[PDB]
Order: sequence, then structure tokens, then C-alpha cells
Amino acid sequence: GYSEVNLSKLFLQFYLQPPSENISLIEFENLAIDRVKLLKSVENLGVSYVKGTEQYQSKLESELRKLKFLEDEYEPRRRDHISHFILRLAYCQSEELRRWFIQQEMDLLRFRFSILPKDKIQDFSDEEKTLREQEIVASSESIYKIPFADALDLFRGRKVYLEDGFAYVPLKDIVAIILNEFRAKLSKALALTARSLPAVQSDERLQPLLNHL
Amino acid sequence: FDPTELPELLKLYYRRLFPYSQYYRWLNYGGVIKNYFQHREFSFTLKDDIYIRYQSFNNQSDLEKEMQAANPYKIDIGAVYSHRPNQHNTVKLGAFQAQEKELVFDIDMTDYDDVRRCCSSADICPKCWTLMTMAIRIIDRALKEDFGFKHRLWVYSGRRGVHCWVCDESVRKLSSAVRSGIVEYLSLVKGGQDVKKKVHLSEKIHPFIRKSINIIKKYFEEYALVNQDILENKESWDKILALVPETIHDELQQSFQKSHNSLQRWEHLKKVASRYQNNPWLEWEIMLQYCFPRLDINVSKGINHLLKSPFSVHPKTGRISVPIDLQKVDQFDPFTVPTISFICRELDATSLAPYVKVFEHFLENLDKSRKG
Ligand SMILES: [Zn+2]
Repeated sequence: GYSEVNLSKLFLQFYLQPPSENISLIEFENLAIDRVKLLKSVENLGVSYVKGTEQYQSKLESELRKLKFLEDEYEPRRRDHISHFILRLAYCQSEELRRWFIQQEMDLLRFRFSILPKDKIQDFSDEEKTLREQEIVASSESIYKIPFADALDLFRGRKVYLEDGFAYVPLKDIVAIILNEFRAKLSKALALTARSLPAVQSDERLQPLLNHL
Repeated sequence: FDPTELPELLKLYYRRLFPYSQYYRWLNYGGVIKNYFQHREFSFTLKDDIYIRYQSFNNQSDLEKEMQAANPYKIDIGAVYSHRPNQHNTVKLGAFQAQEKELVFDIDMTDYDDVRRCCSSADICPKCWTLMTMAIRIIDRALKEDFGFKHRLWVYSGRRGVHCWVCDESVRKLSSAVRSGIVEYLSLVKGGQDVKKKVHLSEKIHPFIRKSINIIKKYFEEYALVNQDILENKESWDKILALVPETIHDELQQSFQKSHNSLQRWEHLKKVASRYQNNPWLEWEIMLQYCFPRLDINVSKGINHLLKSPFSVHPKTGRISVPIDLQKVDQFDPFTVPTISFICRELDATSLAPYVKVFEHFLENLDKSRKG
């Protein structure tokens, strides 16, 4: 760990907050290379099979186990968190790379979320449930009350029930919501990162990361 | 009415009739926020069709002055900007942006020209006005029930249709994308002229449509089949046949020829359609295409839109942009609307009174919400 790298100075999850940590350049550089292969694996499977298939569910689960992504699943959590914020520096350089990095990270969350328990999803009535059953079936399990404004793509196509300014969405459709608001915050962060970069860009220690994209 | 008498009527109207009192209560919104009224944009049209915008004012008195001073023919209301419109020459490019605006709708009869028989172009009659009526009930219901909007003001355009101003706090802050999304939520009539059938429904009907249909049902017979008589003849009922599968044109063609009035013919259509389902919602697609509102998205899409001000005067009809009682909508009559020529008469002796009361009733409930 002779070489060192300050992340704080340099800067399933939405990767909102940067990591405030000092890490080795070897961890840094290797951790990048690790996640790169992962995203390239997602892109190959996305072309090969179709998301949802057990093979896809089985194969990506393997590569993730391979690339190391309670405290048992904590070491990958730190790896996944930090690895992502490094690649932000790589793929913010161009729309193609941004789109590419996004699209792979997009497909990533789907799977990570596909293998998620319903209990934890909520964290990250029964009479009223059955009372509005008909009104929703005709429009478009658990259902959540969102301000309609945040459900734009849904109600603008009449794929959900509205009442008193709030949408009533299923768990099937709520995926693309979180998936898209995330797509915005990320493409936003990338756009920001694209501003932050040309001060550190010249750094040799970052050369292999900015070239071997 | 004579539009040459107009420039004199305005002076008197702007000086002794315009309800500046209730007007300021509105745009300042209880003064809870500073520079709210002061950052509001307006635009005036003077003689010889000279147009100017980016006009703003300090307060009610400052307004009352420049208006009777300028005597404009058209007054449009814009958005709330980051600064003063009349100071836009000092602000640098990129900082002068519209930040807030009421949600608005502009409904025009011209968009129904393909589905009305009574009138043409800009001409209108009581027999077609039921379209505007149904449109309000359809829309006002949705905004209240589906969107939970509590403060909804509808206003006659002065001629060809009606406007709506939604002034709820949460509404005035809504983004352009949300504004656009609701238009799509409300819009069913899709197509220009190349497309004859502008409505297609799936087997499963979204409630917003279901509820809107049940409204149209209550007006359809007297409007469509009696007043309009859309099945008077072949020239008329063929247009309907364009909205249905070819496999039943002949069958209905006969029943129409064997029939005497549009009511009988419409009843036939229902039976054939109902029988066709058993063997889809052809009945409702037709009612909708003829009665459901058409929306120009552009007016509500843009936050920077200048729309005709309420209590403004239509330079040709002389009619006033008057408030409307949703509770007494069916009884509304746009021909019984006070003209500027009529109320200036009353002042030198108004009929404007009862409509202003409605606007105040709107302002009163607006304060309570702002408070409690
Ligand atoms: Zn008419």
C-alpha cells in the first residue's frame, strides 16, 4: 500500500454520496479494472440472452461472485461503492461512454433488484387495498402513493390510477421509475464529473484509467 | 357592437368599472411572497396592432395608472420571472428565466370544425356550446378528483371558447414536463385531417375515460342527435361509418335508410355494436370523437406563454372575459355576456356585478387554503 490516493479530495445503491477514504493506487486501479470487466459482461449477456432468464440470472450471479460485488457482504459493498465513483471519471468524457456506462449500470440495477427481497425494497392498508382494486385494474402485490408529478411517464400514458394528486403504482412499474430518476442523477453526476476532470486529467496516475476506458 | 366606439369605452371602463380590488388580491396572492406581483409579466396591444411585452408594475396603484394611461386593446398575462420584465435590459442572458406560472387551458371551437354542423369557422350557436360545457365538466372533474386541485377558475374567451386558470400553490411551481404529461393524460382526440378516426380504445378502459363518458352520456342525445342531428342524412352518417369496421357498413346503411330520425339510427348502431362485442367499444369511441375535448398542447406546455387576461375585451365582439360558476354551468349563456357598450351605459345611469361576485367567492376560498 505504498502508493496512496485521496478520494475525499478527489470528490444496491444509487451511488449518491462520494467515498471519503484514502486508498492505494493499486486497489484504486485494480478496482476499476474489476468493475470494467463486470460492465462488459453485462453488455455481452444483454446481447446474448434476455434479462429474466435463469441463465442470465445464473451467469451474472457467477461473474458478480467472481468479481467480489451482514459484514460478509460488506467488503464487496465498499468495493462496489468506490469502484463506481472511479469509473465516473472514465466514462464521463463522452456521450457514447456516458450512455454506455449508464446503460450497463442501468441493466445492472435491474438484476441486483431482481434478486432482492420484497421486504428490503420498501425500506430503500388491507381494506383500502381491496377497496380500489377495480379502479386500478381498468387503469393499467403492493401499491404505493406517489405525487403524480414524479410518475410522469406513467400517467401521461394512462398506465396508472390517479386520485387527489397522487398516483397509485404497482411494484412491476415502479422499477422504471427508480431506474429513470437514477438515470437522471447519474447522467447529472457524470455531467458534473465532466467539469471536475480537466484539473486532474493530466495526472499520470490517472492516465491508465482515462485511456483504457 | 361597433369596434370604432371602442377606444372611448376603454377609458371609462378602465377608470370606473375594472375591479382592480379583486384583481390585485389574485396576482399578489396575499403578499406572502415578495416581488411576486412585481415580477409578473404582461403584454399590451395598442392602436394599429402595435405589440409590446415584458411589462411589469410595482403594485395595484401603479397598475391602475399605466393601464388607463395606455388604454390597451389586448392584455395577455405571462409568467413570474426571476426579475422585473421592464428591467430585462439590465439582466444578462442566462439569468432571465420563467420560474413559476399558473396552470392554464385554452379550449377553442375551431378545433371541432370537423364534428359540428350548426356553425362554421368563427361562428357559434347555443347548439354547439354544449361542447364547451361538456369539456369543462370532463376537465374540471379530473383536476379536482384525479389531481386534487382545489382552486380552479374557468373564464370565457370572449368569443370562440373558454380558458382555465389553476392557481393552487403546488400547481404554480410545476415543471413544463409535468404540464405536458397531464395534457397527454387528458387528450384522446388524436389526429389531423388525414386521419378520419381520431380515437381508438383498448378492451380495458381507464377510469378517467369511463367517468368522462358518463358525463357525455347526459348531454349526448339533445346535443348530438337532436341539436346537431349527426345522422340526418347519408352525407352525415357516412362520416360515422368511417369510424367503424367495413364489415357492418352495409348492415347499418340499411337500418339508417329504414329509420326516420337520428335517435332511431343511433339506437340501431348500439344494438349492432353490442351484438358485435358478443361475437369493440364502437359506441363510446364515436361519442368521444364528437364530444370529447380537443387540446392544443402548446398553450399549456410553455411556461413563458402570454395568455389573454381575464376581464379583457374582445376587440371585435366587445364581450368581456367573465368568470363562470361551475355550479351553474349548464345555465351559462355566452350571448347573455355583458358587452363593454352595455355596462358603460349602466354606469352613466352594472350587469357586470353578478360575475365579479363569483370571482370574489373564488378569492375567499383561496385565502382560507393559503391560511388553513
Ligand atoms: Zn353552433
